[PDB]
Amino acid sequence: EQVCDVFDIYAICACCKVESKNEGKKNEVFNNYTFRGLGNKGVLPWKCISLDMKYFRAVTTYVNESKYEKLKYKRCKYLNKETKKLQNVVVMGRTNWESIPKKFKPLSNRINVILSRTLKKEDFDEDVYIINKVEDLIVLLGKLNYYKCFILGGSVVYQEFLEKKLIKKIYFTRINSTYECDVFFPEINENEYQIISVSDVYTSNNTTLDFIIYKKTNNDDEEEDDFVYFNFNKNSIHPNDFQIYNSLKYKYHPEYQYLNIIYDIMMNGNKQSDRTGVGVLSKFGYIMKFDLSQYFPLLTTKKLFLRGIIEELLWFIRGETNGNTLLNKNVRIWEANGTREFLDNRKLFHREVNDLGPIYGFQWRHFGAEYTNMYDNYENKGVDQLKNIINLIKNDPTSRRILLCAWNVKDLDQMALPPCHILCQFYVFDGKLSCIMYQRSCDLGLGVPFNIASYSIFTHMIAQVCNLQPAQFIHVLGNAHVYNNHIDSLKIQLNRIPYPFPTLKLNPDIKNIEDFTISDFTIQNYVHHEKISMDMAA
Amino acid sequence: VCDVFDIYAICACCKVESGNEVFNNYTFRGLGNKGVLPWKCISLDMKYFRAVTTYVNESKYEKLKYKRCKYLKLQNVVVMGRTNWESIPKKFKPLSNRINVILSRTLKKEDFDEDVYIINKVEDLIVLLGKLNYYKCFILGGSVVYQEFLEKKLIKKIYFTRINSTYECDVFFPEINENEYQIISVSDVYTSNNTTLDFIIYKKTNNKDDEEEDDFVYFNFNKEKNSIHPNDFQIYNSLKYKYHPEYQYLNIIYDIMMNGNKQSDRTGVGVLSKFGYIMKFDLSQYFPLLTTKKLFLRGIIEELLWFIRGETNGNTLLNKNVRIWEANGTREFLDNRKLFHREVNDLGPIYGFQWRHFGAEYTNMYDNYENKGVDQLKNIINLIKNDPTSRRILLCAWNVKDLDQMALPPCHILCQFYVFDGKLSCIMYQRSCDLGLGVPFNIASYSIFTHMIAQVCNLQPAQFIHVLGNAHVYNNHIDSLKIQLNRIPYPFPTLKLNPDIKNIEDFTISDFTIQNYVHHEKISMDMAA
Ligand SMILES: NC(=O)C1=CN([C@@H]2O[C@H](COP(=O)(O)OP(=O)(O)OC[C@H]3O[C@@H](n4cnc5c(N)ncnc54)[C@H](OP(=O)(O)O)[C@@H]3O)[C@@H](O)[C@H]2O)C=CC1
Ligand SMILES: NC(=O)C1=CN([C@@H]2O[C@H](COP(=O)(O)OP(=O)(O)OC[C@H]3O[C@@H](n4cnc5c(N)ncnc54)[C@H](OP(=O)(O)O)[C@@H]3O)[C@@H](O)[C@H]2O)C=CC1
Ligand SMILES: Cc1nc(N)nc(N)c1OCCCOc1cc(Cl)c(Cl)cc1Cl
Ligand SMILES: Cc1nc(N)nc(N)c1OCCCOc1cc(Cl)c(Cl)cc1Cl
Repeated sequence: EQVCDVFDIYAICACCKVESKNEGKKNEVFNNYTFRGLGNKGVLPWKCISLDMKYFRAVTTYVNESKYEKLKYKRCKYLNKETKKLQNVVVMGRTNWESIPKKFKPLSNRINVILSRTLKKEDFDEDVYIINKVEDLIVLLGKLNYYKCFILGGSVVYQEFLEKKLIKKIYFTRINSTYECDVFFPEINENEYQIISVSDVYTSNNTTLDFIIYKKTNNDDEEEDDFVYFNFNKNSIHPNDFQIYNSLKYKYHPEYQYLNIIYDIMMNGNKQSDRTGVGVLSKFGYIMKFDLSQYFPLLTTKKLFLRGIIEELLWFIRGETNGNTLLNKNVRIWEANGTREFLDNRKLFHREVNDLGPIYGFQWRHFGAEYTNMYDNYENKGVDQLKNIINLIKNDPTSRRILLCAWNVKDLDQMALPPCHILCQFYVFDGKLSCIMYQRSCDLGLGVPFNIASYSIFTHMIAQVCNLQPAQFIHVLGNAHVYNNHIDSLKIQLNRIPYPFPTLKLNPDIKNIEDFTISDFTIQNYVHHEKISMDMAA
Repeated sequence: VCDVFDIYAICACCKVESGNEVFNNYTFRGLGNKGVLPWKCISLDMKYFRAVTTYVNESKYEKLKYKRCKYLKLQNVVVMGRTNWESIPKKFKPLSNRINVILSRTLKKEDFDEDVYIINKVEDLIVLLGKLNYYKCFILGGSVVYQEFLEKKLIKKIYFTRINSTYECDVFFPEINENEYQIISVSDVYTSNNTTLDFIIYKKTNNKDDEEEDDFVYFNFNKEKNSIHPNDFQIYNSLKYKYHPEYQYLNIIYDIMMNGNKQSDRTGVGVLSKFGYIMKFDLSQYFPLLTTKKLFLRGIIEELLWFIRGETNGNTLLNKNVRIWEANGTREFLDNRKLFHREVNDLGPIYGFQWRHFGAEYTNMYDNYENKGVDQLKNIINLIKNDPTSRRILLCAWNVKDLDQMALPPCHILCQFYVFDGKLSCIMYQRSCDLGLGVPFNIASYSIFTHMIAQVCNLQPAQFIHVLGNAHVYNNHIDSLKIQLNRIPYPFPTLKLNPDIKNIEDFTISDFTIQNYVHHEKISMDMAA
């Protein structure tokens, strides 16, 4: 029995990102050591992240009474002993202690302990224990009645507790912003500690953050029976391939909505072939939800560029169907569907190369108008859906008819291809806008991460020009499939741990949906793993 | 008394041949016929029975050995009547892995061996259970065994299989006093041997690592509603396991009632609403016709047959006493739609028109539209038979161009189909869902449609997946939904189609039969007049 398990000694910290160099930091690398800034100038690097404070307080103050008698027995056995409100103990480097504002001290409902050489009990007015050696802390825990013991930091205090192998778990807040720092959390050794849980992502005081838990690596109840009774009733891909993924206990990060779908398709999907030969695995009907008020959901388990998909979005809004516009901005999302061959194979022998036909943009601005060619002038022809939904959101917000629909049955065969994203339904409550997008056909490997981002942005754009705040983006998948030759790559991705999401900012001067331009969009604090080739062949 | 020795009954009860029929828990009471079981094989019940009576947990025994002695290879005790035993096929006797026990008089240990037990009277088993080292004790019954054991109040849990079909029977399970026992769990619904069934669990009433368990609390540090009370949902909350598919609809009602946003609507009524729910029903296992209130299906089938005809004439339905579209077809309703030049009950280019003629120009409800617009319905049928893995098998009612001409825009946006291994699944997207009156009907409708489409395409139905956009409960529906929430569902009915019908246009009202619909009594959602 080691000292850490017996005495239930844990660390808890909060780390931001810190100011590196600008010599090629458009394309920089990220890892766990990305978040490492602990202090600056004897205080915290940031003003107030109240949600972290709330977390910190709740963890360090939470005790479970019933669980104690069994810890009150474990510790006693270790020290050779037989067997008013239970409190946790918290330990602080002296400098850490000085940094805390007076009105917070001693930390309420906790047994305060302070590490110091240069100071002694006489230097303190407060109900606190002073100790001058780590060893004395162990001696003290021996004597006291407590639930858990949390090391509250000091990088010095952190360093010495890790290297003595005293920390059973690190409760770690990732603060997804950059600040000046002079003090840093020790680099965690991946062989000594592994992440086992990952929380939801939140925003607090203008930054996203999540909370992760590292664990030390070792290298009534009648109704519990009823559960077994009621449980009395394909692809054998290999366990080990999901070592990391399957080791996590809590996968609460929103990116897991995506990743669990992949997992599900890999384990349970249906083997099917296209009329061609390319094999997929597929399943029918999934849903993901995303809280746009808390983060922007750009996947972090691989790198995504957003310029293209933003250009495509602006191109939809202008009602364009001319692929050349996109190619001239070096965006090739639609190149393949615009070739002479692709159009001929679509029986559009009379369609000019890159004239995509009555697709999205056209349906959004001119539904029902007779498509001629990509250069025609369609103004006041067809139904301006975009305008009407913006008008409904503004003037009739309780409407259950706020739908934007790409799927024009009549023009389907004239489109280079039918829309993958069928429709958008909007919802308004309490000055907040939510949006369901229904997608009939979903390539999970490449399509889906881009599609989540596109419609997230669109919700922001619509909300803003209607003076509302974005709320939920809800993505419905009909035929959801993975390409067989993406399997190895998705395997890799599925074992990366997500990072806290970035945030999206829109120029606030833009007040009509038609008036956005590319430089009106900024992603801030995109932290992400390395880019992946989905087929390992190119 | 019973709490200590862990004595439970386990049964299976079908419905009995009875010359308005009322349903309650007593509806399921058929135990046996001619000294045999009323039904032939029901293989899933035999699997449940074997699994429950055999299963043991050794790491939970010490707690019970502690309990029993104080008061004074681990297996379970199984107890039956003589008649009961003399009907089990010998190739199953002795009951593999179970302390076999018989409660008889006429015979004793002078006939059969000592490894198998035989006992004298009711309170000659308790005595025999001190002597014994066993997990739990199951009364496999026989009518009188059950009877006398419930009589003496020696039963803690009844594990009760509801067989949702009717057979001739000579013996019945006794009435269970619902003041003495209550249901705390209800399972998923299943099809076995041409019948649906579920498994419920009765409980006697009380009427006088841990590392990660903490970590769970932390992740909850930030957790967060409406003027609905707790004690009104007594029965609903007092259930531990709610695996019956009907809870997919009821849980949504609960969620909107607890967490719904207050809104006043189109007319000024009051609704609670949320946005985005999903439900899934396994059509190969049952027909999802709600059981916690009475539903009628003639009208909705006629609406569907009307849609398939491509009809937009509301008078066709009114002449059959299908009044679903009545209010939408009145002079006054259409004038308020700015449809001053539309004949009454001419609903415009709605569903039928869209499914058979999307894109054609609408004139009036009497015109001939033959070969005008796209026949979506014909097209999706061809895709299903000839290109089953297509991801474009969709039937879309929402014609943006025609919306304003419709009496009202479709509540039911679209249907997507999916085919794999001879089976057909369907997703229906619904933009606006009146959870109280509308959605129970909507579920039945597209379920039936999915059957119709599968059959004409030579496939088996698989899943109906209902996606809900704006999901709302009417405020004046609240009291009734509360009553409904505390009702326990019954096993679902089945839908039979006439197997002769092989083309989508050939169905008639007489080609549809609902079987074994067991249901609670009718509720009026608006409890006013
Ligand atoms: N964001 C976060 O999660 C956290 C941030 N912080 C920040 O970090 C900074 C402080 O970190 P740091 O400079 O490392 O200071 P520390 O809190 O680590 O304090 C170090 C001091 O504590 C005492 N001490 C440490 N180890 C021993 C030992 N075992 N025996 C006796 N005394 C010991 C000594 O006190 P003495 O000088 O009296 O001899 C030493 O100088 C501040 O900016 C603070 O705001 C702190 C905690 C958490
Ligand atoms: N569907 C289901 O869940 C089940 C159905 N069954 C069916 O039930 C039918 C049998 O029911 P039924 O005959 O009414 O009941 P039993 O099978 O329990 O048979 C009753 C017999 O048990 C003995 N017995 C009853 N009370 C006592 C007592 N106080 N002390 C000692 N012995 C007693 C008597 O046998 P003796 O002559 O020796 O005195 C009596 O004749 C069968 O057809 C069987 O298939 C059986 C179990 C479960
Ligand atoms: C803030 C924090 N957050 C996390 N997740 N872990 C910590 N150890 C931590 O530090 C706890 C000790 C410092 O406490 C404070 C410091 C300052 Cl500067 C202020 Cl203003 C308030 C408190 Cl409580
Ligand atoms: C089958 C069953 N299922 C449940 N759920 N409970 C029972 N008591 C039960 O009866 C078990 C005792 C009767 O057993 C049999 C009777 C006949 Cl007739 C045959 Cl063929 C086979 C068995 Cl096992």
